[PDB]
Amino acid sequence: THKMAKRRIKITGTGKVMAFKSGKRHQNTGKSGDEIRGKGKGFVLAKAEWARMKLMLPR
Amino acid sequence: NGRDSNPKYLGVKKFGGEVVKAGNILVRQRGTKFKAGQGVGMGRDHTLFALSDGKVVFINKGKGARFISIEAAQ
Amino acid sequence: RSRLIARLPKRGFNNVGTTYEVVKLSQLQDLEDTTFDRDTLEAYRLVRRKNRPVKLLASGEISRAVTVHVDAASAAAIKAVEAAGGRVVLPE
Amino acid sequence: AKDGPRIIVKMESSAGTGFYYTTTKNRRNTQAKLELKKYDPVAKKHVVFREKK
RNA sequence: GCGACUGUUUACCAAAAUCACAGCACUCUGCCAACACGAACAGUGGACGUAUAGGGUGUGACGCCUGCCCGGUGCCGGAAGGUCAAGUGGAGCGGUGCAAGCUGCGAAAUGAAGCCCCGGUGAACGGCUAAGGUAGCGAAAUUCCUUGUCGGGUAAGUUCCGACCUGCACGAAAGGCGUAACGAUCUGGGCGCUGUCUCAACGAGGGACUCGGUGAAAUUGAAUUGGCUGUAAAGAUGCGGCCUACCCGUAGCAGGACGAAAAGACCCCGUGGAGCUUUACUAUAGUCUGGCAUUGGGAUUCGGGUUUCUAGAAACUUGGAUUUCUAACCUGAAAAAUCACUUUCGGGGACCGUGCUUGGCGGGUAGUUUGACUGGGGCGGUCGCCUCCCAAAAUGUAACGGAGGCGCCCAAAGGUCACCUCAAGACGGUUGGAAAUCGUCUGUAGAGCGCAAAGGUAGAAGGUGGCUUGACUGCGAGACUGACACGUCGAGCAGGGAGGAAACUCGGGCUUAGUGAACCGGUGGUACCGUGUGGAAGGGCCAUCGAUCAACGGAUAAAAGUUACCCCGGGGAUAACAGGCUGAUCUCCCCCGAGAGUCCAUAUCGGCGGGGAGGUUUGGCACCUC
RNA sequence: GUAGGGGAGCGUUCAGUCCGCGGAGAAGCCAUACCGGAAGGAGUGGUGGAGCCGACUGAAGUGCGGAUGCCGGCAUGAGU
RNA sequence: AACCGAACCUGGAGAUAGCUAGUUCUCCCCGAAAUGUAUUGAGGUACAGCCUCGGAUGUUGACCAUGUCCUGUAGAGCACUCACAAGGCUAAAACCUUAUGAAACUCCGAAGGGGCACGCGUUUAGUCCGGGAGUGAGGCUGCGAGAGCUAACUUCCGUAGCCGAGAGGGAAACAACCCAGACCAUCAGCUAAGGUCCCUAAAUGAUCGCUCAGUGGUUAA
RNA sequence: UGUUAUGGCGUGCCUAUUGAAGCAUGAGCCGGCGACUUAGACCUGACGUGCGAGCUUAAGUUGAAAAACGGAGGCGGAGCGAAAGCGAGUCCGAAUAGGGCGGCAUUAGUACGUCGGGCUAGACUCGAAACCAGGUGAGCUAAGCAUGACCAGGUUGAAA
RNA sequence: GAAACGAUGACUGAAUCCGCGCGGACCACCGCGCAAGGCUAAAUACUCCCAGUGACCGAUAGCGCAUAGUACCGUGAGGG
RNA sequence: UCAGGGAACUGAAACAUCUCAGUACCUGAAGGAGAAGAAAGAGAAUUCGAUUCCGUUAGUAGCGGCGAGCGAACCCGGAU
Ligand SMILES: [Mg+2]
Ligand SMILES: [Mg+2]
Ligand SMILES: [Mg+2]
Ligand SMILES: [Mg+2]
Ligand SMILES: [Mg+2]
Ligand SMILES: [Mg+2]
Ligand SMILES: [Mg+2]
Ligand SMILES: [Mg+2]
Ligand SMILES: [Mg+2]
Ligand SMILES: [Mg+2]
Ligand SMILES: [Mg+2]
Ligand SMILES: [Mg+2]
Ligand SMILES: [Mg+2]
Ligand SMILES: [Mg+2]
Ligand SMILES: [Mg+2]
Ligand SMILES: [Mg+2]
Ligand SMILES: [Mg+2]
Ligand SMILES: [Mg+2]
Ligand SMILES: [Mg+2]
Ligand SMILES: [Mg+2]
Ligand SMILES: [Mg+2]
Ligand SMILES: [Mg+2]
Repeated sequence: THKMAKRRIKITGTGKVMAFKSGKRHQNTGKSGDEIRGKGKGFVLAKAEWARMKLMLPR
Repeated sequence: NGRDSNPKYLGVKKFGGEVVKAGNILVRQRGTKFKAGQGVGMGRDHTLFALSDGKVVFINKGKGARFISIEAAQ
Repeated sequence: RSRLIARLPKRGFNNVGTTYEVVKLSQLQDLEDTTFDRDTLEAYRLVRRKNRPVKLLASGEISRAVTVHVDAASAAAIKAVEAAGGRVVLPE
Repeated sequence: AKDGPRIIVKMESSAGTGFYYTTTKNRRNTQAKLELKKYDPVAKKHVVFREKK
């Protein structure tokens, strides 16, 4: 469904799923330094199986 | 009263004579119960972890002081 | 709604512009004739898709004489077309 | 991390010519006038930062 | 007792102490009236009425009367100022193009009702901190304690009448206190008379019964359908053991078949419903208000402008207030009733209405919101985070289980470097004589660590000065932990740093609490997108800002109540009745013997304690039955 | 062995193809002591008065005891 | 217009229904769940856990032994903390002798438990990827606790086992208890728990005693 | 085979459940009706067929006891990123740390069919109280209006 | 929303050929285009009716009707 | 078929914007069909050339409590 497109459910070559890290996006910061670049790359696929069902056609 | 308290964790994560890898977290402790021997580093929360690969060795002093070290495997 | 789809922190920016048709060197060299491709033969050469311009990149590495007319190509692809001799044309 | 009218504050940052944000909570309690420290900007880094704004 | 009264009402459980009522009061309305029906500047009702009229409101014959409190709310009246919408006005900022120019945004001043503000009004909502009960009444249709206390009546009077007053919570037009008469009203009492009764009897008729004619119903898993005691989902004909009992009917009885009837109406559950309510949310009829339109003229005041003879004036004048006119428009009269007409006109008149927009008011209407946990629900309490106990020598682990803490602080309590070592007692010392400051003696710490507690700490994390911004940017080998998303620890590589002579150490603080996903926006930086192209608007990326979203994985940007008029979907998942298990409390028995019994514990009596029984008490529990 | 997953199959209607049967009697209906691991299927007998098995493949309005389920018929209460 | 806190008829409309009922032909092979976390969440949804099918891997599973480490319970103990029993001593306290209590005390401290390696030895499942799920209300007993009254066919966890979804024998009857897991046939044999006087199968058995109460076959001070 | 006498054994079915012979639900009896579908060039899997580094067509056109034609388009064929862009590399950053990925030691597709699921529609069948639109009703009852009709007999005895 | 353009209810109401609208705030350039006048077969939708067909029904099916909007219910709309 | 007027249940697991949907309903006009039509256009090639219709682009570009959900057009292939 049209939300997950520009937001990352993103699919890879292996048909795996990219979300990364939410730790603090915009409001509520001012704590440490590696939490901030702690904005990440990483995901589990347990909830990928039903994830990309939303992104299915325009992956 | 109704304050359900907390989960915490602790425990000793890698036991004696276990082959660990460089970066393995060895013990989760509160203060320093187990003290860092040769091969072993200690973080903020007083966690003990491994700087190299090898057999894990426990050192006991009569309690009151303890140690964890790493004997190389190779 | 709220099961780990929202609560997930992305924006990015959507564009998805010009997309080139991939033509492997590995295809062009090795087999066939070096038929002097241009944009003509691509129809029958099993590179026929269209809708988009055509682009050449290096994949398989082999020496041959070849001359290819595409819309654009990569650096090492240029290098590999010239190293075994040849040319790659581009419009202005 | 909660914020309001109260003492201390969450303080903002800038430098001579360098454009950068440290964002360290200052404290108006004992002493706040100069928020000045040494912080390292976009390129040359290695310079003085005025967190007084 | 209640209402005064005839009356009126719940077609089908309520006729009344309800409604009405004559009488009284507040207030509204000057007449195309207020007001009401209405797509409507049509029409109509008010009313072919017009202020001893017309609407609304509350009390309720008559009699005596009706008190204190304008703080809050409403309502009227006020006016110095405070705040406020479009709008007239337009300093400035910006894009674009060579430029004239075209264009994004935009304040000061000026701008209406209203609102804060002053005052007043209670037969306005009201109340007995704005004041606190005038008369009258008071164990009342009001009184909890309560069968109040005396009295009356009765052989005996929890009711009744009378007094008193301590009025749990009477009281003056949501009227107070009385009142002759009235009442299928209501309460107590007498007389009379009686089958109401002691206590039933006899008689009649019409059904019940029998015979001939016609001949249904609700119910129905199938039945070949006993008693006791026990067991079973906890109340057995259908299980067990024991007793009983030949087959089939008729008239009768209602104990059982948890007998029939109605998917319980009580209760709880449903992110069910509907009626109502209001200072819940939101809109809106309606209504008020500024500007614009129909919509015009002249005198007169005031800001200004362009034209021109010596700071004056003439003036095409443009706007604002008053005044006034009249051809728009409204509206009445005259032979022609609604109209159209000519008129003398009459009056109103640029208002009013009406149209577009502006701000206010707006339960009159309208759509909805009104968490969960919960030994039923409610009320109380509890919702996230940290610590110990529970926790059964790994991790882990519930309860409306046992105790306490967090939502910060620290520009130094941090990085590094260097030195220092605490609590307490004994002895002896001048502001002392429990405790000061100084002194020697012991002193694995019996101290300390910003805060809770546990762990940790004597080779320091404790106490101190030196220099300082590692409270850095770019990253992360490998692991702890979680369903997920979060969370935690970390060697080492680089750019660059800080302390040390040095090995080296530092990417916040002895650690474990000091927290907020997403979305939408604010600020700085980078220049990726930028719609014919070159820009710019807007977007994107790296920082950052706004959350008692505290019901703390967070429902919308925006939300309180009531139903006994209630409706639907379900629950014996879950209260109230009864049973059931339990036996705390309840009933009862026993053991001991302290003393009372003049003397003698045990004739009787049994403190302080102890051990059982019973299942009649108030309960616990939620097991069958919603 | 309950929800749940997997495998083999039985039956009914229509359809194409194949084999066919029927007035010396079709389908249906009725009785039955046989066959088959079950869904089931034969044999003979009795009714019936027009049509119909079997094999192979295909397509389903395809299999009932319950739903206070729907229509219909007929019981109980009762010669009350 | 015989049922008005919003009439009746048609229509939107097969409104919606986290709720209740119902869900039909056969044999075969497996086989659960009522736990954890989040929830305007609590009788409901998502993810995990547990089931099945298929592919791959192919002993990595399983028990049990050896070796190695981690632990602070049972117990016990008083050395700290809180409590407390008689005495000595001396301006209450400290202190000595004697003596105890502890979930939130600990100088100590098992049995057991968990990780790892290994197979000295027996076994025979595990893991990964992919398709379809259902269950997310549990019940009883023994053991270890909290609540409660050291009450309850209570309630809330931990732990085994059974019922759940388990027939068969036993305990009269009797989900859980004892014994034992039903592929099919038989008028064949051995046993378990339980039993062996008659109602029912099987010693009115053997030896040495005890009890005279029907104790047996209603509890105590 | 039918019936029977005696013996032994023996707690209807269904649902709902921790637990049912249940004094819990349902149902008088027999017949017939009666509930997990259908649709889309959707998505994802299992099996099967055809071609296969390629595989298919859609609308339509032409024949139509018949099917052929139709390459518009779709899927493979390259990944990485916020994108510009770049490319067996791409990203973040001032080059070396990593995410994604190609190489793999090697993993081919596409079209059609049946089936296992998913999504959108009633979506297994039956069942609401309610909500909205347009109409029908005052021949019942609540009132108004216009116009008619009706109240044996007796008692009481006001103003003037 | 940065909201262009079409469309109007109210108030305003410019040019016309070196002119005029557009190209998604806006400007220049560049490019398409001539509003404020009308008409206009065919490809398209539907089935009261007629025809032909069917892995459509065959008497609880198929429309409700093997003809009936009849009987029948309702004041009626309506149902049947 | 065009037009004047214009619902709610429902969905968002509550509910206001949204969704239902310009759906249902009412109304007006008309024919066998209607509507629509002869670029102040689409659009980025200095391409195209009235309208409608089908396939397709394409669940794309986009709109959205950026929630539920909503969803084009140009090119291109055909009918005409
Ligand atoms: Mg009266
Ligand atoms: Mg009545
Ligand atoms: Mg009555
Ligand atoms: Mg009787
Ligand atoms: Mg009954
Ligand atoms: Mg019910
Ligand atoms: Mg009732
Ligand atoms: Mg480091
Ligand atoms: Mg949102
Ligand atoms: Mg919100
Ligand atoms: Mg009442
Ligand atoms: Mg009870
Ligand atoms: Mg059934
Ligand atoms: Mg009888
Ligand atoms: Mg009789
Ligand atoms: Mg009625
Ligand atoms: Mg329905
Ligand atoms: Mg399946
Ligand atoms: Mg229990
Ligand atoms: Mg069950
Ligand atoms: Mg609604
Ligand atoms: Mg909803």
